[PDB]
Amino acid sequence: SGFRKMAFPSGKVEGCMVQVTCGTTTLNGLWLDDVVYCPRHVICTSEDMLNPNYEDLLIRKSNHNFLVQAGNVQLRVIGHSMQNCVLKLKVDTANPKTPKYKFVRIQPGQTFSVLACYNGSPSGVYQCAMRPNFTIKGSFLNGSCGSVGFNIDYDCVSFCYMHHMELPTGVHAGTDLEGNFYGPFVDRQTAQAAGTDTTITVNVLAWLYAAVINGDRWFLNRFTTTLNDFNLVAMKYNYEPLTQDHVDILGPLSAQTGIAVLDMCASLKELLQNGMNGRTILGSALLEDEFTPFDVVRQCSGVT
Amino acid sequence: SGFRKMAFPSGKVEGCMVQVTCGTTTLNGLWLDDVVYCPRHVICTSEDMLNPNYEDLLIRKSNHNFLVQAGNVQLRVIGHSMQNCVLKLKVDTANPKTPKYKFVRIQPGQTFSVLACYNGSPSGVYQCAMRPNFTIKGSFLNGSCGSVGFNIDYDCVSFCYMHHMELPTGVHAGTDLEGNFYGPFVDRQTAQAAGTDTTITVNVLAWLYAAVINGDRWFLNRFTTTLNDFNLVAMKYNYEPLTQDHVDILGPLSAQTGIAVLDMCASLKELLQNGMNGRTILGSALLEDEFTPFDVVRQCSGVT
Ligand SMILES: C#CCCCNC(=O)C[C@H](Cc1ccc(F)cc1)NC(=O)[C@@H](Cc1ccc(Cl)cc1Cl)NC(=O)[C@H](N)Cc1ccccc1C#N
Ligand SMILES: C#CCCCNC(=O)C[C@H](Cc1ccc(F)cc1)NC(=O)[C@@H](Cc1ccc(Cl)cc1Cl)NC(=O)[C@H](N)Cc1ccccc1C#N
Repeated sequence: SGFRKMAFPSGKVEGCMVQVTCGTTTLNGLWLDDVVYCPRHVICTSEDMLNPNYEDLLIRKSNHNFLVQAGNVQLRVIGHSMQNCVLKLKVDTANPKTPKYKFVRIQPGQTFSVLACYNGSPSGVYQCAMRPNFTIKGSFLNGSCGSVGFNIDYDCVSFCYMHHMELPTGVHAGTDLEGNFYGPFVDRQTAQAAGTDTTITVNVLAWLYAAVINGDRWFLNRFTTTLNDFNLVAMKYNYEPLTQDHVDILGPLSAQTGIAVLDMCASLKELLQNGMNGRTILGSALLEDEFTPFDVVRQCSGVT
Repeated sequence: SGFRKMAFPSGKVEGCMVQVTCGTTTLNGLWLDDVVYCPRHVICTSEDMLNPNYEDLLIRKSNHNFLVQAGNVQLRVIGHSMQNCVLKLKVDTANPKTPKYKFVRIQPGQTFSVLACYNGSPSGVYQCAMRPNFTIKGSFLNGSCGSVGFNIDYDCVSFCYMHHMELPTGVHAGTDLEGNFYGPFVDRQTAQAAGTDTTITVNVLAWLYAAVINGDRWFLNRFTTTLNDFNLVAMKYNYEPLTQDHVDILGPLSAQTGIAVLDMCASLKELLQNGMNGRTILGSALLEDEFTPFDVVRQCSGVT
């Protein structure tokens, strides 16, 4: 029993973190086989960051302008290329700690673990969701750029995020591992705004199912609702519309608890309309939306 | 910027997790140099668990009654001993992945990371505090026994917890790595109750300092209070008394924000008396008490 924000074990990713230096700028890189992946703004100065032309800045660099450190051992760069917003540095040594891995680009509402690093050295691990507005509410200080997000599936590491920048609101924006930003953002030091966020409805429902699995039932009721009437309420409270694909994803948890999805929607609706009234759910005084249906199944038991 | 429940990177501990089997009972073990550490109730049957005599049960066992698996490779047990509530199994192979490490017994209110494992295989990582009543609010399923809690300091792994059991309330109890339980608990399948818990005052204050560091100020006020008048309020709301050692621990955060400790106590008092009134602090609708002063400094920047 119990329910915690749980990250994947980070060891397979720890053995891939390196430090990349170009001029005075240092950030983190990801070392897989013989290629090091990092944000391309490592090739920028403070002046270049205002409005950079990266093709221009990179053509002015050679392999020896880049310093790669793995532990204390320095790696030799034998080639370099740019792919979207990530820099690829070919090195002379294949990383012997390279896990089985894939690059995947995730959908808003999916979760992943972040291994926050500074100067190539892992400092901590936490759980994140990709918000509907394509930012993440991370914990990142200067020098965290190049930290990656990932999921693990049977010793295959699926990398899905690389950290690039913090926006004026304090939230964070980055790319997939092929350098494509999540959301409309671009890698220049201009003030960019995220669109207004919404609550990840399917995740709030998964977490309500987690609460039932752990014996929390005070919020349930006998009422049920329709998909359409619930979505009217969702709109009113800035919740993502609930799709039928989302109803179907919640199937396993619905069956394991006996509570039909649209039955749980009536409880959420009532929770949205009446608040918690001082009570808590799984130790929280607000509705949590950074657990997917998959996260709940993985962490919870197969029996209530 | 940002503030997350952050665990230590788990890789150094991942390379130490093994599976220990005795009869039909399997749980997790910790493999350091040539010794495997695990809960002693691995030598129990379902019948033995009601009221075991462990010296009796262990004298009836030989080395070959214990199966140790590291990955798929089986380890050979060449000796065994009991120390308090942990079993020590000597094996023929020193763990080549043994980190620099120490065993430490922590105080209530301190935090640590848990690497939850099943059948010797790590499944996830999360942050925990030792509650004042010497339980932890973990996330543990059957088979998690032997999972360990740890802190990391400059590549030294300080192990401080081994998981043994879940109590009727759903919270969890375990030992230090020398087998001494935290709290009054014993390792038999009787219904034991934890004492009533209290809120970790010094940690709530550290977290309020975290909020200021991240630009959250709506809860501050101009009032200050005395240590004695605050402790009257603490008692009323089931908060640990605040000691002078605790005031002094909060020194660095006080200086970095300019807010004196007893100044922050007046804000906490007002928060305790008036509630949040719908607002949140670092994304939470209640006062968080599982971040130590040290956790806040480690995760936050040196400048507000
Ligand atoms: C609550 C709350 C808000 C608190 C105040 N928040 C900030 O002051 C962060 C601040 C906000 C901001 C945004 C646009 C601006 F015009 C001016 C300022 N963001 C940065 O200064 C950007 C500027 C930048 C560099 C490079 C590129 Cl490609 C894009 C961008 Cl936007 N620096 C970084 O993101 C570092 N790579 C990494 C870094 C540095 C410093 C602090 C954190 C990080 C991280 N992580
Ligand atoms: C909300 C809420 C509460 C929900 C209901 N909670 C439970 O049903 C857990 C249940 C509560 C309980 C306590 C005392 C009893 F008399 C009877 C039952 N606890 C267990 O069944 C103990 C019994 C036990 C075994 C060995 C020793 Cl040494 C001591 C103890 Cl007490 N089993 C374990 O702790 C496994 N080692 C590991 C394990 C098994 C199953 C589930 C979780 C775990 C873990 N982690």
